Amino acid sequence: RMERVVRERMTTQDVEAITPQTLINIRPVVAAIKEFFGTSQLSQFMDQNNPLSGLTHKRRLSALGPGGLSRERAGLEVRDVHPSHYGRMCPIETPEGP
Amino acid sequence: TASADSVRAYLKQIGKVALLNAEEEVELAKRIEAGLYATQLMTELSERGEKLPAAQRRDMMWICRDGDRAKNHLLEANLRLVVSLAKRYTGRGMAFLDLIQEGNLGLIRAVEKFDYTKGYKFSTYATWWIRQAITRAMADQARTIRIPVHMVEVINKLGRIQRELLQDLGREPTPEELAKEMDITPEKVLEIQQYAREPISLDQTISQLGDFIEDSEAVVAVDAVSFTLLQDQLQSVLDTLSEREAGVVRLRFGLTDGQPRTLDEIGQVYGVTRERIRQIESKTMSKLRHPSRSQVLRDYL
Amino acid sequence: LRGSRLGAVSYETDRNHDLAPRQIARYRTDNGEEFEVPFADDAEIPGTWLCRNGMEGTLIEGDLPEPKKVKPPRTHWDMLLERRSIEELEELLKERLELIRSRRRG
Amino acid sequence: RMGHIELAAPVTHIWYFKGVPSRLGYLLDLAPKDLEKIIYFAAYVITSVDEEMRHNELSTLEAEMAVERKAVEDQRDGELEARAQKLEADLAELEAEGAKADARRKVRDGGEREMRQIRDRAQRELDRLEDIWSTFTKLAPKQLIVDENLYRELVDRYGEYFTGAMGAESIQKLIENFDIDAEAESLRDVIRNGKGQKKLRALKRLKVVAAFQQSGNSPMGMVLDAVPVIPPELRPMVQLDGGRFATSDLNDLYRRVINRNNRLKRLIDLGAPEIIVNNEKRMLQESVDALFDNGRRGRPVTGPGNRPLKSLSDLLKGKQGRFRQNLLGKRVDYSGRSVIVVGPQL
Amino acid sequence: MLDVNFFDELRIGLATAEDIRQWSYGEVKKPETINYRTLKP
DNA sequence: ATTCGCCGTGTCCCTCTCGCTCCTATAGGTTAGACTTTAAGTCAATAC
RNA sequence: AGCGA
DNA sequence: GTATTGACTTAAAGTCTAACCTATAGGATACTTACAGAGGGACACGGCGAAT
Repeated sequence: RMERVVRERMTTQDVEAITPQTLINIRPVVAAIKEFFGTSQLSQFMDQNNPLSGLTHKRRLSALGPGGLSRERAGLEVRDVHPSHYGRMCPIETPEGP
Repeated sequence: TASADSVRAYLKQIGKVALLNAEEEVELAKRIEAGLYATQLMTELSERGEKLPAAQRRDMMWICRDGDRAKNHLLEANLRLVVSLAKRYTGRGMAFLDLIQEGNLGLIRAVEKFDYTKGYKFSTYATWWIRQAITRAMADQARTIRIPVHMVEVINKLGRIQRELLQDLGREPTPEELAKEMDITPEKVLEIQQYAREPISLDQTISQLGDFIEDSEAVVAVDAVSFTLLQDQLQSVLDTLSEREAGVVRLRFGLTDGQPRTLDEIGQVYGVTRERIRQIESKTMSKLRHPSRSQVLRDYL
Repeated sequence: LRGSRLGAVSYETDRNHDLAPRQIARYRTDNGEEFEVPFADDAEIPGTWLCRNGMEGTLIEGDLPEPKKVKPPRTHWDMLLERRSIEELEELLKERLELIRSRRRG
Repeated sequence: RMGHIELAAPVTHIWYFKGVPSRLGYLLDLAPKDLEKIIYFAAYVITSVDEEMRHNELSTLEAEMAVERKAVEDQRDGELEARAQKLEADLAELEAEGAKADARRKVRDGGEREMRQIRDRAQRELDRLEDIWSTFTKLAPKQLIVDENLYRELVDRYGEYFTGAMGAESIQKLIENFDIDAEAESLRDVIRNGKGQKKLRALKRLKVVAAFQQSGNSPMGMVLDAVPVIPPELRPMVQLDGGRFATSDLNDLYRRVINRNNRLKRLIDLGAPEIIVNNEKRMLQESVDALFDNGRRGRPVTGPGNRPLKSLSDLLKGKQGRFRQNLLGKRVDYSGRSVIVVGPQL
Repeated sequence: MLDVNFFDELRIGLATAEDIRQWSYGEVKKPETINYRTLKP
């Protein structure tokens, strides 16, 4: 987004008069970072009711996300335990809900 | 094809008629002005005027219809100018088509009020008229709440100043900063921020906010029956006292019809003087302040 | 998270015992339609009223205080006359008149 | 309490136009693909015909066409004579000097090819004239007309004989001039005697036709003149604590219709060209269709964040309609809940 | 409009312009909702 | 080439419950703000 | 958006 | 206890000026085509082949 704005004004602005200070816009970059960290289903609230939960909410693998399979498309097919999970993803722990 | 795009359909439509030049524009302007004067003269001559000679009536009516023709031809000519201008603003307004139509309204104003003797291409005057009309309509029809033009302009100036200061400094400035920059007061700046607020949508995803909107102004569901019993108790207490005193209090405080009667009216309806009734009122209220008449009412606050 | 409206609860249920004495007025529209609006004893009846249909309606009793038209809208005639002159526009009319003449009969 | 908006131009209802099967399509026996072109001001429709006046001005205008084509042939034999004189000039300037045997006749071929393409021009324009005459001869009512130029020529040379209009008012006129009874009995005859696709279509249409005939329902209500407005508490703007107002997403649609209607009213009062007025009527149509069902025809009308708006239809359709949200259950007063434990001594 | 448990039929029907403008109590003709400053309709 | 009988493909409504956390210039309307007037409420004394 | 049965 | 008169202050209007918002009109070089940036059942709109 920043780049599109930059290249847009890179023609309109007069030459021999401009500088990266006058060219760059950081508003969309900071907005993108803020909109990620707040209000994104991966920037989850720290679930720390006990130290173990504090640890385990980290190291957690979530297959649902943006660029990911929501429960609508995340059917049974991907919910099984392929034999490649051994040593790479525990077969036991997983939320009992949907 | 799925040709349901009125945008592209309208562009294809307006692509039919050819663009014009300066001498053609002068010809059209002369024709429209002559047609207007012709219609005016024919109206004047129709009212207590003169029996228009058949040939003269004929060719002046021709002049009228031809002036309307030329007006329409010019509007068709500059529709493309309208769209080309409207492109810049879109992004912050309503449907593009609305802006195009406001531009057309500005065009009909311009062609109504153009002068050719100054020897200029019509494009510039058309442009200014168009932009004025578009901005006016956008402002009037921008938000669900209406924000008149001068306050719109100061809002836009505040926004531009804040945005350029964000670009330069990098931080969002302060209300006092914008007050000093715009030569206005910080309280005025706060008011402009306040009126700048745009309504949120009751419809959203979270579910809709409309779910959790408590009705703070609504039936309390307890104070209703509470006031019913209150009124019952007041009628009882007033019956405990003298009938004259009770009626005087009822008229003084509007308990019988909701219309608060004052000392002169009550003295008139009782055939006595207002000071008499004031003595009555003072003695009755003193009687009421005596706790035995107030133990059953104290808890009602 | 809550909200309110600019309204009056006015906990009063209803009272059919005493109604502020009121007659009823009627303002016929422009197309033979009548839309009664009640008015109180102390009410000052209008000469004409915005009826239920929407258009302006006049009271059945014949009064007619003066429709009193307002300034004509700014007509293209207005913005032409305020910047030109009758003789000049007449000259233009003659120019186009003789133009169509010479076009027609040569 | 409800409101209403008087529309400066009647507008067709969307459900009975777009929802397949098209109810107007079956009532007027019109294809949806060609009815969209009508009600969206893309094509004209003939809504009447006077076969007697066409039948005698047929002779008169065939004489006129003979005159016109004889003038065309005057132009064409003017071309013949002019190119013949130029070709004899080519003779006098190619066979009168020292030149090459073929280069002297390259101008011959050039002139002959000029005449070939010129008679192609004359033939194609004459064919256009024959086509338009045949169209006038075989024109009928309740009929579609595309090619704006063709329609304009048709009206301004045959302005009588028919009412050719464009859009919702033309559809209104067609419904006005429509005997349901005789048409229904015709469909009854067709299902009495026909077979195959014809009888099948007769059944599909006779369905709605007899549906309208049996009741006291006039089909005038299919096209609309006064659009009602929902009571405001059902589309409230409730303020949140802090001045952040909360509209109901129908207020913007009701606006759109009001602004476009007022713009149309001012345009017609002022006097505007056909292009602008018809465009305005098209925008009014689209605004009403969005109001009734956004996202049905064409691109859904978006809001901020490119979110589609919630029209009236969306208040009933799907899982989130009224038929479910407050009819699949309600929260109830005088209630409670808690975790349970075993009560063996009870 | 307002009645008691008397119910035998719920008849839907295609509405007509006369029915609409007989339903309504007024003719809204301005695209405004609330005064921005005093917050009144 | 139209009829009638088959296939074939494209576009659309629906799927458990319950809980918790840009500017200028005119003219008119509005309100606002303070000065002034008046009905109004009070207090002191009093006679019956 | 997250969670319990 | 009940009903009065004569100061003495007080809230509710009434008014005058006014002053400050608010709606409307206009701006006269040249200025001429938006954007794009699941699955399942079911029905209806349409391929492929024999018959007249």
